[PDB]
Amino acid sequence: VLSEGEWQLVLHVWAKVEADVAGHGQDILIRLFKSHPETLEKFDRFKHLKTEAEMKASEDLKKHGVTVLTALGAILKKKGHHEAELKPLAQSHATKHKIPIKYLEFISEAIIHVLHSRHPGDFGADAQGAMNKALELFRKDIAAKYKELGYQ
Ligand code: HEM
Repeated sequence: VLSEGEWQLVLHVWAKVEADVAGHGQDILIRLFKSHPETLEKFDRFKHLKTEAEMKASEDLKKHGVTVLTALGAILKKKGHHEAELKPLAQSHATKHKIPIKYLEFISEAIIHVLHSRHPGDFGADAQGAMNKALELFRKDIAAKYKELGYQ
């Protein structure tokens, strides 16, 4: 639904992220667990992490964070043509994990916040606008996909 130029802005940031997938990954997750602790319960496995440092220190978490961004990155470089990629994600989050759409709104926030913190000079209004939109297209697609699975 985005213009060619918005894609480029999106992808232009994405390239910075990609220079430190793991580091972004951790800030991203950690912010989420921090701004909305409830999301933390969906992780049977990270739920025992009581502090920031402890989160910062977890190999597992960090690993998990590369996984999330890898997948996310894969969709974004499809510039809207991402059915293939999107489908498998929706099935499990809908089926296995049960992540409500609100939860996606939360991670979406966490994303934009980390990028803005790390990449100011590359993350202005238009570029921040472009990323938002991108995150909305993904979330929209995901939601339809959820219903079709009989989730929401
Ligand atoms: C950008 C949005 C998201 C993307 C790209 C994403 C991506 C992934 C990927 C690629 C996996 C690996 C295998 C799987 O599909 O089960 C995963 C697993 C998982 N995701 Fe997400 N995720 C996102 C958002 C979330 C959110 C917001 C939550 C909960 C608040 C969540 C909960 C989980 C959990 C619990 C698992 C399995 C963890 C494990 O391996 O133990 N996901 N996610």
